Amino acid sequence: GLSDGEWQQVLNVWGKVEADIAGHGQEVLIRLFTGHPETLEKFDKFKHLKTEAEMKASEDLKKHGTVVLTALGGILKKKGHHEAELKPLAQSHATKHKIPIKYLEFISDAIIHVLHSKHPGDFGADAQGAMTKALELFRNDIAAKYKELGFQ
Ligand code: HEM
Ligand SMILES: O=N[O-]
Ligand SMILES: O=N[O-]
Ligand SMILES: O=N[O-]
Ligand SMILES: O=N[O-]
Repeated sequence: GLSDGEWQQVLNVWGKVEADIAGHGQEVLIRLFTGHPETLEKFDKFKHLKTEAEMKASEDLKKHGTVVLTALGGILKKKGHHEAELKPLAQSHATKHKIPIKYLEFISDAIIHVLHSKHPGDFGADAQGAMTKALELFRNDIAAKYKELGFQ
């Protein structure tokens, strides 16, 4: 797990996201979709987005970005005690949305990139370490639920 000190760093970094949740959420999804176009295909409601300009101009994409990072934020503030919060998301993403765990790796990497891009020089080595650990814990606990469900 993470140390108390590491959790404190995670939640300090998260303060950056909370100041502009829509903007961070939008950039995370754009980074995901542009780096990994196969991920766009999992969203019927974003499939029409044929260019990054269209992605940037999509108010619904920003809306979903807010939904996604709000959910993640709630999970992070549980500091690993997130079974109840994580369970339903693991279940919907495996069973309904059919999201391979690899795509959760992609979006985790996208979050790290967006933090550096929006806050260059203000996302320190210790902070990256802590946030990376938190995202790995999140992914690992989702993966356990995926295995329960036999989802690949
Ligand atoms: C930080 C990781 C993620 C979080 C916190 C997250 C969160 C959410 C939430 C809260 C919802 C709405 C409720 C639900 O259906 O469970 C949702 C819907 C959805 N998610 Fe995710 N998600 C994540 C990663 C991903 C990834 C990587 C993909 C695909 C590559 C994905 C695909 C979808 C799809 C297709 C929906 C349904 C969208 C709609 O039609 O309205 N999710 N997600
Ligand atoms: O504190 N990590 O679960
Ligand atoms: O929990 N202090 O590393
Ligand atoms: O954007 N992930 O639902
Ligand atoms: O209507 N089920 O998303």
